[PDB]
Amino acid sequence: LVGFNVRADASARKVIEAESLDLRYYSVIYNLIDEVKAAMSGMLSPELKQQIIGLAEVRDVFKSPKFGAIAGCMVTEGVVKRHNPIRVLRDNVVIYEGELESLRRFKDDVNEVRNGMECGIGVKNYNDVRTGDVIEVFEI
RNA sequence: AAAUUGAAGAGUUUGAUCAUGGCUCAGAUUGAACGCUGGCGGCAGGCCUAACACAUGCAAGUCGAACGGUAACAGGAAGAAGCUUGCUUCUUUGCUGACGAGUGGCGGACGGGUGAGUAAUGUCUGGGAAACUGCCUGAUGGAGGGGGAUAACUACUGGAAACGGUAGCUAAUACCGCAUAACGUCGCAAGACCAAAGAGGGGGACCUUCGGGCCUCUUGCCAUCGGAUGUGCCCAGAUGGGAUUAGCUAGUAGGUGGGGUAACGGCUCACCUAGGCGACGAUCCCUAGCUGGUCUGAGAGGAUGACCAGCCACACUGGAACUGAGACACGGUCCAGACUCCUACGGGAGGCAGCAGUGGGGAAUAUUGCACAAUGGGCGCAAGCCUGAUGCAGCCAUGCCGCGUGUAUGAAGAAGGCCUUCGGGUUGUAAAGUACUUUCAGCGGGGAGGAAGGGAGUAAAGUUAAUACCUUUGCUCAUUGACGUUACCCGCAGAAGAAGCACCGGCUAACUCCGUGCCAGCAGCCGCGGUAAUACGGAGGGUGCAAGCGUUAAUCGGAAUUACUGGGCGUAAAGCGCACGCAGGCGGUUUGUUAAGUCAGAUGUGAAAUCCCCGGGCUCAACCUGGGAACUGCAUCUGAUACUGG
RNA sequence: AAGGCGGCCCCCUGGACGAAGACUGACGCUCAGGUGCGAAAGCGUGGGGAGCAAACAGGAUUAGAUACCCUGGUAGUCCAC
RNA sequence: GAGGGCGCUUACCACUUUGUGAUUCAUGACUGGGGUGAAGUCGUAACAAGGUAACCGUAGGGGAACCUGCGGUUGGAUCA
RNA sequence: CGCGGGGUGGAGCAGCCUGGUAGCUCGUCGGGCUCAUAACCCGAAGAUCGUCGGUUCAAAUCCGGCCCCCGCAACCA
Repeated sequence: LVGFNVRADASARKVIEAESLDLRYYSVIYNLIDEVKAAMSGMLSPELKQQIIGLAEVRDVFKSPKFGAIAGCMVTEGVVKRHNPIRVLRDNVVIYEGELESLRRFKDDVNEVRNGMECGIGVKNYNDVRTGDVIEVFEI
């Protein structure tokens, strides 16, 4: 609720103060035209990645009851993290996408795995694990 | 003579019926809104919502006959000059007609606004006793002799403003002693004690210190007892709902005494008693200003409390008192709160629920108008001044009432439209044509009443020394209307500028075609819509209203559907599963008594307006108005004693 | 009084009705609130438990059959408070 | 001197503050049942003796209407 | 090398420690009921009882191997 020039009425204050709202008055139109745009710019929710945190290739799949699969991995570059989103692609095209639920090496279940260290991975809603594909994890 | 001498039912449950029972309609009414439409006038009505907030103007002043007075403007004047020698401009001085600022008096407690608060320091009805009461009024007397101040003003000074600080100085009907003092207050009495003010108009001998004395009348001042009006106080009844609120109460209820008020009083305080209220509804909770009356109803009732009038309460919110006869003050003061405005930043200012007007809220409610001419209020001896009271005007079809938007003639009855079995029917005497009228609107011309008074003179009476003055009453002269372009009357032009809205299936007055096809849509209730739809939508025709017509909202009616008048509970809604029983309601029969209930009569009161009856006035009507009747009620007294109660 | 009460015997006890006459002298009727009673099922403690039978199990029927029918069977049905 | 004013002081009391209760209005993730809909799915519980007479109270059970037990009612057809 | 429970007819079971012609369900094919179908009812088909050796009168049921299915167990990252 904006005005070029306005004051709040006695009956107006009661409503604005009660429910959650915003009262902002602007002397000039330029300060207004800028912030409305600002409101709009914020509205946007784009994730374009998005730099990769780590890239890993999976080999020798294993079976798990909970996630349905565990794909053995070897990190070639970067560091793999738990809650950071991943992009699963085969032959340069993305077969599947998601966010990691469990990162586990052996029975350790460490939250982080560096490059050139044996690593393990599993995710829900991923049916088919094939060798030769590479999983790309990226921070946001 | 008359003055409540008045009362309707319909649709819808079923295949059909009767009953039961709700829903719905015809009616009146409205401070209305919205939709379509819209010519004039008279009278009325107009923020129902936000007791929301308010810019600006205006809404409370007035008296020079209380007072010192001049600063404005107006004259006048010794004396300056305008001097063109009677015309004059300015320097002066309140000399006076007046009058800014000031003291003083009376009014700012009325008039006007609102309904927040209040189920009672309210209202209504009817009564009480302990009181005050300006202005106006009757009665009887005073009105003597003094004193110290002060605003204005002057000088110095602080502030942006609001508004101040010093010291001077002065008047009075400002203020205070002193005297006087009862048919006054206190007191059994003896006694004791209390007030005040002048100001004007005119004038005969008489005269001064030329101010006046003195003469006279008007007016104001003081006291006391009254009248009238106003107000305070007390008691009884009535005046909303709720028990899904049953207990409430320490100034509480009373007593004594002191204090207190204008006055009675736990009004207040001390002490004492332990009461007081409550199921006949206390306490608590919700809501609300009360009435006359208004709307509805045959009535009894139901609903309601704008406009008019009476009472109350409030004045931004909470609290407080000061002044005053009156206020705990609507445009006063003080404090606190909320809020707003001004500021030179240090400080100031204000309160529309007065009249217009603005923002806001809302479906919705008007012009920042004219005039004090009339009625009425404040001040004044008056003249007069003030009066958003009031009288008027503007806006809105908001309502009521009136009138117009033409009258008469006009036929095979045209054209067009609509229906039709293509014969004709209809729109329809409707239109055109023909004469004719001119309300209203337009335009010119004329012209009541609302005006009574007040002003100069005059004359007579009462006054008085007086023909003055004063006051009353006659006379003449010249005058006073905001509305206003008034009402109304005459003239001119031409039918000329003036008709829309809803409805037509039954209830319910009004029927057909085409389009659509369980769609689009209608619908107060039943219920319409799938190929003939009088129910949708258009058309033609018709019905009902008419400057309105419909829709919505709203009260009562019909509703005997809360049934007092005036209903029900076996099977329709409704007998507690049964009994005992307090309170309560009701109670057999005789006598006497009582006389509360009940009945009778008398008296007072029941405001006016409204309603109703018969009249009167605006061309009629609405509207205004005279008189009556009515207010079915309350209270006091006196009776009656059958019935109820004791 | 209603709920309800049934073999036989005794004990304690309430009410109803009739006959006759005496006594009291309106002591009456109704009853919001209050109090008491109140089938069956159900609840608590402890008893009791033949028959019946919610639940539950099994056998059948049926398209299904958490039922109706059958074989069993716990609470309960019985006693005291 | 008397008397007054100011100041101080005491009483009453508005705003205000603190603690804890009561009550009422609005609103709340979610959840319960209720009402209303042209047509949907499952069955068929009631109306006939409705194919196990129904209903009332109660208790237990079950997708659902319901079923079952106990007592009560007739507002049960047939009685041959 | 590593646990569980099973192998009977087309499919799933019962017959088990209680060793003497293997019966009970769904399907299969017929028959019956109906106007007809579903449903239901009468019925017949259908077997080295996994496969062997042991053991015995006769062992479905008796033991142990070969072997298979399921069970969780596991490919437990």
